[PDB]
Amino acid sequence: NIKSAKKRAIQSEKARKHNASRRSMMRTFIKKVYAAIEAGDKAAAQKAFNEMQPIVDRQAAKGLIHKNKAARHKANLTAQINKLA
Amino acid sequence: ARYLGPKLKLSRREGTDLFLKSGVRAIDTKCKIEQAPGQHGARKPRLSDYGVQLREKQKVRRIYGVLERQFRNYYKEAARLKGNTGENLLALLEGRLDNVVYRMGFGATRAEARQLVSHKAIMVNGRVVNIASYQVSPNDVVSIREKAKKQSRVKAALELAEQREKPTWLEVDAGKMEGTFKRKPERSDLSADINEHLIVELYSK
Amino acid sequence: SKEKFERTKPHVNVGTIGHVDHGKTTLTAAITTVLAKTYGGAARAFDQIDNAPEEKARGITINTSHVEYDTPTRHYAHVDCPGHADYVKNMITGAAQMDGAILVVAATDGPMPQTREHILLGRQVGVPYIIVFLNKCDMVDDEELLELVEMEVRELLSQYDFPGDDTPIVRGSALKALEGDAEWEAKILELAGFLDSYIPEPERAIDKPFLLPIEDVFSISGRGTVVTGRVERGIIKVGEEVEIVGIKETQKSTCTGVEMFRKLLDEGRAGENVGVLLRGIKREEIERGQVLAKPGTIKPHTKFESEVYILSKDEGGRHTPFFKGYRPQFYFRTTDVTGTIELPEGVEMVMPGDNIKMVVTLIHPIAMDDGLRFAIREGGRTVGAGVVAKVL
Amino acid sequence: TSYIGGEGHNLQEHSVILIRGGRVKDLPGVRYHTVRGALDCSGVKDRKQARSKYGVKRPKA
Amino acid sequence: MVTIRLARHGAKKRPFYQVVVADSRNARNGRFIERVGFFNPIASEKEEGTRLDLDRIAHWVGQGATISDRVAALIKEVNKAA
RNA sequence: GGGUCGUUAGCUCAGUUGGUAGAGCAGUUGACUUUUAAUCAAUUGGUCGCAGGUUCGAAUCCUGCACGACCCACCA
RNA sequence: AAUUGAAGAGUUUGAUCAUGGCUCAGAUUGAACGCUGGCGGCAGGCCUAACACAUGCAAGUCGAACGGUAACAGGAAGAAGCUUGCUUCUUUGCUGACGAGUGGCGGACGGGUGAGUAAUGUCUGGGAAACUGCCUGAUGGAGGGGGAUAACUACUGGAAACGGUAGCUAAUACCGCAUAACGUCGCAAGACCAAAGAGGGGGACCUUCGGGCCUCUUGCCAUCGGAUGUGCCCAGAUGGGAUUAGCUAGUAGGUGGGGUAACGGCUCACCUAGGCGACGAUCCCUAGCUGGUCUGAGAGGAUGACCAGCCACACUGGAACUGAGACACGGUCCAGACUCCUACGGGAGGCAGCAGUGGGGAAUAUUGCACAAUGGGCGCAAGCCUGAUGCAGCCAUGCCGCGUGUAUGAAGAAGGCCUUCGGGUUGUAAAGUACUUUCAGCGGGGAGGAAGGGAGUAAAGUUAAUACCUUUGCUCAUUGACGUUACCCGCAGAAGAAGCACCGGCUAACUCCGUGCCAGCAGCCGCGGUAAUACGGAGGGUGCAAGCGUUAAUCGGAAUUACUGGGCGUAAAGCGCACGCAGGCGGUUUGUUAAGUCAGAUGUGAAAUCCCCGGGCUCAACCUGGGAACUGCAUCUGAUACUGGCAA
Ligand SMILES: Nc1nc2c(ncn2[C@@H]2O[C@H](COP(=O)(O)OP(=O)(O)CP(=O)(O)O)[C@@H](O)[C@H]2O)c(=O)[nH]1
Ligand SMILES: *C(=O)[C@@H](N)CCCC[NH3+]
Ligand SMILES: [Mg+2]
Repeated sequence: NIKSAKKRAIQSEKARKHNASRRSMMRTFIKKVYAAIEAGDKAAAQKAFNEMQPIVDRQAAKGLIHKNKAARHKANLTAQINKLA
Repeated sequence: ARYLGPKLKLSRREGTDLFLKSGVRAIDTKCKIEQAPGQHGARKPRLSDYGVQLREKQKVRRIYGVLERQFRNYYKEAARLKGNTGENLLALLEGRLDNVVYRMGFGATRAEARQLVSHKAIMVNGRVVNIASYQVSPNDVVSIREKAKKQSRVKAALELAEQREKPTWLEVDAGKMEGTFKRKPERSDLSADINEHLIVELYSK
Repeated sequence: SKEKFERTKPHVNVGTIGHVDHGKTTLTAAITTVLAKTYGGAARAFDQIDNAPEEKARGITINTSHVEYDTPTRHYAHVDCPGHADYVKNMITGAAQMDGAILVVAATDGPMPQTREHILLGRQVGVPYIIVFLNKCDMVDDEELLELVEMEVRELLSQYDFPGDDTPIVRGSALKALEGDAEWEAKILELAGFLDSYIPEPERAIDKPFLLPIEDVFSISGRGTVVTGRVERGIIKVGEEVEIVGIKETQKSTCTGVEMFRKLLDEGRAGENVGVLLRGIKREEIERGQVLAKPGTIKPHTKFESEVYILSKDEGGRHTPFFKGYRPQFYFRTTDVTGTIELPEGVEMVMPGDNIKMVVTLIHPIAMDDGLRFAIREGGRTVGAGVVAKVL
Repeated sequence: TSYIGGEGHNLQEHSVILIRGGRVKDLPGVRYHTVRGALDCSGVKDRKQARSKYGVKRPKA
Repeated sequence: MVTIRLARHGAKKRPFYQVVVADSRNARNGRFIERVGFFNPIASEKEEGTRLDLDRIAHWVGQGATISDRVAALIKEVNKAA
């Protein structure tokens, strides 16, 4: 119904707005690397790796991404470029 | 609860009186006892095996006035105990409160000792008990509430009570209406004619 | 229901009655809207009062209704009465509530068939005051005719026994009164004065045991079953259990809540034309026309002896007398219960228009208070007017 | 198809009645019994000796 | 929030309090991790009417188990061994 | 509240210019009989739903109610 | 000390003994009905419509998170009357306090119902590839800035619901930079990852007179653990049906990518062609599951109402967000049905939460009260919310108690009744007479459920401080929904209170008249055709009791599904016979192994409930303490006769 505690809803509305934008840009950093791997530009991807790391790990510590989730991308993708490296 | 009826007819149906109508007239004699319970009392009591077990219940129950629903639980209460059933059954049938007053001498009849307890005349261990169901534990003392002490109903019954058998598993003082319930009864001293053998077997089915 | 009713000026249980098609319902609407200029809170039009869909397409009153109107001086409980002949049981129920009636007789029509029936049924129903109003005066223009119609009023009231000596006769046009002809509207206001002046307050027996004659049963969704009628005696608030004594075997339940035109009441006194909700009682578990007194005070009698004034055809009733085995309908304040009539050992049968007493049985039990003037009628016309001389 | 219990009844081929379980082993085809005195099926007159059965109320006296 | 509280057992007008060690999220009379001792506010005068094994209670409070108001007073009744 | 229609020996049913109510199965009484059926003989049975009015006269037309089964409103 | 426990009868025949059904004697209930009725105690109370539901209420709180005040209690600069402080009354968030807003934590719980589902569930014992706010132990840091928006203003959309454009503005809101490690990635090297500040009191220093600053309470952030809860996996146990024999496609598995907190066809891509199934896969039907419950000597059969654990659902089908946790009863969005509003564009909505209505049915409750106690949420706390919980109501629905009286009384009454009309019985029953007075009735005293919270004041720690804060004592003030309490006392008077079924045998207790295969009884056999012990009523007796009986359901008796614990020549029942796959079983000797087996130990077998032994309610029912058990399973270490595998 119409409860005073609906404030959590409009709050989550305001929350999901930026939460959308946070994870959206987050995965594009990851999408940057997949564009690189398909080609092979490892150094630039590595420049982007220590570039996407501080932004993704930052997402982990905030509360949007679970620490193991963000670490998972640091896990496989390191081996991915390492398949080339 | 109570039968509240002619408690002399119960001893004509049974034939063997169980101290029902004491009052003043000691022996009944005003009922043409043993064979006339109604219009067709001249009928022969063929009484099948079911009857001999049923009248045994009529014998015991009509003594203390305990109704079936209540009386039936006593049997379950008897069997759950250790060993001999009917023996543990009579142990319950003696501890009853209104029964003790009848035994202490304050009540000439059961209905007297029943309403005597009901009319606030008990003080056991310094506690008044209106309920007649109170099973009195051994080593318990009692007296009569001062305002109902040595009253008209008690005197007639108490002086008349010195002509009885006077049981052994208890003893009263009757000088200031002071009573003491001693140890629990034993089959040897009591009734000695009721065959509890039957009732236990009737409650076996 | 909404916003507790402020029990202001004393309400007087009234209601308009009269012949079929004499414009009674629209007059009431006209009364309400005009009083809505003395006491603003009112706007109940013709559609507001002839609410029933059955009545809607045809334009007739078949159900006993109620509207709330009042003058700044005194409050009023109104009853719109069914003006037809085959719906007079609704009218007796409609007039049972009254203490002051408003006789609507067309100044153009005179003493009509139902008018004579509504006056005859206004007589045995128990109405003590008959304020006569000449509706439809716009249609007639000659005043000489009016002198006769006024004398005709004197005729039917004094016909038997009424206060038809100083009857206040106002001349207004209900249609003109409702639509906007201020001149006829003020004439209704003359009647407003007569409704307050000619009628003094009815003494209420509130110190005696509670009593409530049942008019009709509703079932308003949300609260349960509502039962309406008038408070014959005493007062009650939520909580007091009551014995539903009626034509069936008695039932007991506690009264809860009392309203009046969606206006909430804490407690209801004697005379109050209100509604009553009960504690766990169905719509089926309650009928039209029972009694609601306090628990264990009334025996539903069927046997009794009662004096009665049977009516001759020339008097307005029976054409010929009746033997032992005559069974008309008996109206004890609310409904019908046919009782086969047997006259005592001295009579085989007695002529109409006379006074005689006899012992009669009832096919349906009811309170039966020995001394209450009860109503009787058969086949359309009023056949009797009696009083319960004794109860058994 | 039930059975009418008692001497005389006032049923009208309608008027909703109550039913209890019971076959009158005298008629090969009846398995139900009617509840006398209940809601529509009135009890028998002049009844005594166990008026619970027959649904008859104790006399007014 | 695992704590030590009461349970409110008993009957009509004759309550009783099974002191327990139950979770905060669960229903009072319901689930409990484990329990210890009991408390009778209407024993008032008899053989036993207040029992609590403080040793295991120490293992609880000495683990992060909070105490309810009356149960803290139950400890206050004994303090340690009084 | 209202608006229409239904009700006949005990049961199943008849019965319209308005003119003394019929048909079976029942069943009642006999006889033979232990009691019946059967068989031979005889045979009552509604006070035409309940009341009233009209008619000269009413199962029949008109009124009112009771009891149902079918229809719309019932809404402090 | 912890189950000291097992009854039969009627009924086939002219009669018998079997085989064998049918029915009853007992216990039980979430019961309904008929008739009848005093109260109190503890319990239960929609089994159908998981159909629709009008109205009130069912989850909020923090100023000690931030800008602010919409009102009130104050001071304050002040102003009006007018007895110049007697008061009026504009401004001031300066304060107590506090709408709305923002932010935090909560709403993922408590409470309801049993639609689903025969396995993802559940009970049970293990397991590893995980996560866990609130509480807490230990390691440290807690640096310093930025850029907006709500509030509120100005115009204003729209009937309303409900917003928009353009600006003001702080935060414990958000965003980087610094700093990162015992943390992540990673062979390593290397690289990266955080935050919040508020309040009390206050001495010097200090006063742009804001405060910095010092201390205490406390919170924020990163880390490892405990704790607690969640997700996952496997084995086993867990209805009926074969008149269902085949079922399966991302279905079985690998490799590689991706995915989630985590393993995984979890999901994809390519290859392989497997996987389940006669110890029953599928499909269909039914269904919440267990602890326990009713019964039963037990084994088992039925069952799971309340209560307690778990699972699922929250108008219908579906989806996703925020958040530690939901893919959410009182959240969002979508489509739909179903009700409502409307200015006809467009909007509102979910009682399977507590009460209450309609509806359905054999059938089940007040639109009562308090947050006094307990429990939870939030807060430093006081307090604030709570139809959880605690009470009262309504109902004989069930189990426990007492009551409707006690004693005398032959005249052996009246009347009813049988009559041998001799007399007997009803019947000490009644009146009478002599006593008592429970429970209501009514008038008075009156427990205890109450712990703590508050100020005051006192003492020790902490601290620069005899401040504050924290731990501990005493006083006063008090705080009870129930509640005209539980209970004690007193008044008057047997005064207000016994029905209900049966009475042929089964099975307790019999006669009279009326009806004559008619009217009816009935669980079973069978009663009634003119003397009914079975019908009707009368009398009396009988059995149970404020209920008694009827009806339905379950077990029993029923060894009439037999494992305990049955039979197959004629009673139901040997396939017509045979070969024979799996199936089940196996001579004799020894060695070995130790699965079955047995032994002992461990862990677990939740609690409650049954049982034993205590205690407290005037007793009891009931509540509660301890004890025993949970007959199980799994692991460990042993014995190895026998059964089995292996060898000879
Ligand atoms: N000329 C004229 N016509 C009028 C007047 N009043 C009413 N009419 C019409 O008379 C008609 C009857 O109205 P109504 O009010 O139902 O009458 P009633 O007398 O209640 C009828 P019922 O007998 O059914 O209860 C309506 O058409 C009304 O508009 C009047 O004063 N004058
Ligand atoms: C309801 O409260 C009544 N007073 C309305 C009028 C009578 C019933 N129609
Ligand atoms: Mg009209």
